[PDB]
Amino acid sequence: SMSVKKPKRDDSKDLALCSMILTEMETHEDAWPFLLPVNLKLVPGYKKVIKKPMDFSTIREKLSSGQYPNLETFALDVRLVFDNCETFNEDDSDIGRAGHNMRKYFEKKWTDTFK
Repeated sequence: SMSVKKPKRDDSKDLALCSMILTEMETHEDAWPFLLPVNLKLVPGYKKVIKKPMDFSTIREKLSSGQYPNLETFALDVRLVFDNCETFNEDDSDIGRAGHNMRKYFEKKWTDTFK
């Protein structure tokens, strides 16, 4: 509250660390469905159904240009990628499986780096 602050958790390396995590996700072999934005002209249903499209390239641009105010808004966009993937893709598809694997991979790096 006013003039009453919890101790300062050091956030000065968060940008660098989110960038390392993102690099690791970019280079994972199962990242291929997620590297670029889904082509809304060429994928029937996607535009109407997926209200907030997100992909790794779009996160990288946002990260590079100061558009994440803190590490939680970064994690929200990463999870949005996988939540979108589960909305549109069957669990038993190559893309569906890719998204489960990547979400697992992310959440471990997230815990190991910050928790």
